[PDB]
Amino acid sequence: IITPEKKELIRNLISEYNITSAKDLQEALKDLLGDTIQNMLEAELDEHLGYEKYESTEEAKSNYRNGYTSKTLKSSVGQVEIDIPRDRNAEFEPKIVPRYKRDISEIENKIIAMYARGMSTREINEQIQEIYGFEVSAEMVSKITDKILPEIEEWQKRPLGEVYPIVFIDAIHFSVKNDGIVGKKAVYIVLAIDIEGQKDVIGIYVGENESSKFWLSVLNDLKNRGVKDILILCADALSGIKDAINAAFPNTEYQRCIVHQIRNTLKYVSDKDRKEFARDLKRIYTAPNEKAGYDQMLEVSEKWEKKYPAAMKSWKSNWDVICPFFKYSEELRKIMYTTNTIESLNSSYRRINKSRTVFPGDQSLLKSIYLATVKITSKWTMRYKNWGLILGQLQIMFEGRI
Amino acid sequence: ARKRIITPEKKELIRNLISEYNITSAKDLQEALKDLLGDTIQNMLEAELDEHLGRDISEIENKIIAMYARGMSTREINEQIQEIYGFEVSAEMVSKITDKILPEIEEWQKRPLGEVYPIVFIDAIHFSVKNDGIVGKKAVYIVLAIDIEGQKDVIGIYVGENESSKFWLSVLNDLKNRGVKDILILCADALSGIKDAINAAFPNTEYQRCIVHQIRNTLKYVSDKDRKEFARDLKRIYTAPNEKAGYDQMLEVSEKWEKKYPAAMKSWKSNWDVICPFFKYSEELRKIMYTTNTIESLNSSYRRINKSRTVFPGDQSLLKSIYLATVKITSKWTMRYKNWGLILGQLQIMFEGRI
DNA sequence: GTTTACACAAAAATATTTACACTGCCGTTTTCGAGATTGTAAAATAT
DNA sequence: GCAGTGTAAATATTTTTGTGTAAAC
DNA sequence: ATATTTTACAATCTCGAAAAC
Repeated sequence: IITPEKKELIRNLISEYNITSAKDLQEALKDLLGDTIQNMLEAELDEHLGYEKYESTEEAKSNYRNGYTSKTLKSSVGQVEIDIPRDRNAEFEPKIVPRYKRDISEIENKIIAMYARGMSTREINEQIQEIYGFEVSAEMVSKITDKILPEIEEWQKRPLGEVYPIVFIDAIHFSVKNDGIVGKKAVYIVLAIDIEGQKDVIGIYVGENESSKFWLSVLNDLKNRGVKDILILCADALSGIKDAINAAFPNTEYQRCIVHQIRNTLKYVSDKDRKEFARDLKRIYTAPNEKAGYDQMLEVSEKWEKKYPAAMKSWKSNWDVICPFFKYSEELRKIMYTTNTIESLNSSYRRINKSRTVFPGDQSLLKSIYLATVKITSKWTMRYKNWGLILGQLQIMFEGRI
Repeated sequence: ARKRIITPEKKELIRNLISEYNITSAKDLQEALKDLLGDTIQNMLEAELDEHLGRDISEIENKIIAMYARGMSTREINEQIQEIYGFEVSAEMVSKITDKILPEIEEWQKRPLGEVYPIVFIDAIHFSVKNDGIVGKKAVYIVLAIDIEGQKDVIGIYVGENESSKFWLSVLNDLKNRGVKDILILCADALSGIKDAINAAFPNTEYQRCIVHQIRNTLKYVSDKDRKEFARDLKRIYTAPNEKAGYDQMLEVSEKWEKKYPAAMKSWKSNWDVICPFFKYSEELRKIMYTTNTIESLNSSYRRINKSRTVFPGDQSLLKSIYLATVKITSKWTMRYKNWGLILGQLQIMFEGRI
């Protein structure tokens, strides 16, 4: 309190609105808000209709002002009862409060943020009832979160770059209702690295289970958003990726995603033999050449086949596709296989969808994944390290490309 | 007060502020009220802790308690309260607001209990807290029983720093002082002095090792890929019709899984003789026994309330937090069980005079 | 007279239930990425 | 088995609107 | 001439989540 005018106003308020004790101050703030809204509405009515309170009109008019209504509003202070009459001919639109609005839009964004951070619709209802006094149903949360569908439709069709050096495709499965039955559907997330060294999600796609055409529709969409050339594409073995990648971007060299390979093989090992097993596995892909990597593969397979025999079978079966990973440099392959690039997104999505399991509709799952995606990408404004050297090696490998 | 007609001398106080703050929308007035009243509310609340020598309370303090109930840190509560009022929340402030509910928790921990409870579970969770300026590890034990009416109200909470038989006996005697005479079933993980105090207080009470902790502690050793089959085998372990068939299924799964996880089934084979056999009760009770997701729900909530990495010093703050977290849920899962009549009939047939 | 104020049906526009068609077997410590507060001296300011 | 879920459809709950008359001027 | 503030300058400390025991 440094303003003398506002301090005199505060004194007039405390001596005028009968401030008594702690139980009375909240009711006094509520009635203060109500009376301020009443004064503003009376001013707006006298300015719009023009006729003052019992003022001798100069001309003979046929219109009048009469009515009685009670609008039980609610705001940040809590539910507030108020009442302001209307005009006779039912022609008066209050601008401070709309003709049917009863809430405060300053908290709608916070409701959206609460839904995005992981809280459920009923949990948001409980919290709002606890801290804000008034009740907001779960269907109100659903309407609030539906009110941002055009924002998602606009986000998924934004202008992209020209050439992306590395782009990963990651599949994550969830439970959704379709055609009246709950099933397990996979939503795919495309995460690319920009030539500036930045990292950001390109797009999200749900449905059209394991179709070669669907992948092309994704790739063509990438083209329609303005993509011309992809150098590296890391993706787990799926139905129509490898087929469609040659149909859309034949110059794109394709490699099987290594971040899923290292994670999927540790599913067979125990919770205690994970530090050592990873260490040896780390030497499998940090080998200088492909023959050294194959030899380390044989060594670790023979070492851990006694306890976990089915762990290295996937490596031995797919090593032919794992081969094109030893072409890239160490500083670039490290960026390729690092856990924070892909596993962080999956862990965050699982951490936000731990409560929500059975999404009623693909729209709800898309909305949830989009909100989680924005909440994570809001923190990826950092550049990569040693990006100049990586870009030099990339231009050396792919001449005339970047 | 049939109408909202007030003294018309407030129009000056309304108009001066509405013309100074340039209030063209409700947002302007809403952001102005907090700026004008935050310091006032802060300077008024800083005197409530001094008004006492050191009956509900104000609504703002109830809101702060509700915020502290969800498991929010002081910074989260500070942001949440600046979004409305605009002032900051200190450690002494939240400490006083939590201390103001000391009579309620002290009367709840001294609340008169029932007489005979058919089934009682006890779950222990350990945390690290600062006390008297030293960091230590204290264990809080929660006793949750189901009454003969079929309800599942929480019985009590007790914190200590010792797995000693003396403390356990003192807890049981405290429960006796609360007016309990007979407990029929006691579900508890293997601890140091459990069986000693159980035989000292209720020797006729049949005591069995809690199976929900056994399946959780045994599945911790298996891998993330060989967990579905291992779970299926354990399901065949505890869904067996008789106790000997269950013993045979346990031997089978042990001999099958000793090649990959030798130390996983060792606890089962080691403790099957002394506490494992729960197979006297019927399946209508055995299902509720091995599916009691309420204990794990409470434990998961307690883990979710651990946003404060180390709890605020002194045992009183952790006790307050655990009490409010337990009450906020138990006030809404006080509903009846299903097919409880059959279980009660089986219990009265098994325990004729209710021992 | 002039103008408002007000109880009541009737209509319009939201907020809350209801139903649904299913899902769900989980730690402790280390490290990390920032955020907040302030150490710390010293550079500018002044009682 | 008990506890959750996000939203389509369906109620339930206000607000607001037609007044025909009583009050404030 | 010294005492006071605030301010660069980070510097340290602290603190809320993913990662790894």
